[PDB]
Amino acid sequence: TTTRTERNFAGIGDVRIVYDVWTPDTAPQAVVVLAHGLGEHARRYDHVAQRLGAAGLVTYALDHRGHGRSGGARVLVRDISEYTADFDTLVGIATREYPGCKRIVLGHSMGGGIVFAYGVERPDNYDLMVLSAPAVAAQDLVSPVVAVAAKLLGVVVPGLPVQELDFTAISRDPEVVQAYNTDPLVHHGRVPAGIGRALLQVGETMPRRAPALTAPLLVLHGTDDRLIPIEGSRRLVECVGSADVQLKEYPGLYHEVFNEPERNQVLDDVVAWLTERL
Repeated sequence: TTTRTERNFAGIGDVRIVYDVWTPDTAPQAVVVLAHGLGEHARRYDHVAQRLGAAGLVTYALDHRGHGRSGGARVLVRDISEYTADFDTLVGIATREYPGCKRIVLGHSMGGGIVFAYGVERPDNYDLMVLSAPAVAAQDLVSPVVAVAAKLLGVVVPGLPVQELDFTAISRDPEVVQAYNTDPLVHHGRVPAGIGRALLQVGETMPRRAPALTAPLLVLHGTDDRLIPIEGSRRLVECVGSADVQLKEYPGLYHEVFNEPERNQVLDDVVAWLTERL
């Protein structure tokens, strides 16, 4: 049994950041710091924390600024460092609360871009990294027109919409799409210029930032992901410095491998990979 506690901290700019702490009834084996993606929130991850908790892992999961229960204007960010600062604050909380535990940083989609960016900025500050369909090559996802728009407007007008998103691509389970579409806490609008620029910051410098990743890395990616082409992940595992790196491709899964029908196998793979590296 894994028990959820809700807490908050002051993120950068005094924005109120809400986060969950999931704690199991076994001696802590490691802490997991988890970053969700664009327009969603940490309560879309209840089942991931419960499965991690069954392996004795304590999961910390924040609602990014502008998401979920956290403060700030919805999906507003002006620089990638806003997201990574707040992620770093939560890493510190978990580090002070469970010293002597290994530290796993886990991120999906935009959260995967945030965790990669954090990781190359602080290569020595975590032990294991796990990325679900990481958004590390957004420049391959937007047109040249969208790219210049985001790069020129993302600091002055970070809420300006630049890019539509196909939400039916997040999962091939209709119930998952429907649950996303009816969630009053998720973003149903377009991709804003702010997040676009912030993700472009990550993508443009990924090939030379990545050799600074030394810690072990696991990447998960569905082959039918039409939100983030799997090719991006293949390219990332070639650029990372880490010798212990694997890409697990799941044939036929859509973008959110953790919400797909096969999610229990995906999570079984994650738990196995993590458990044997503690």
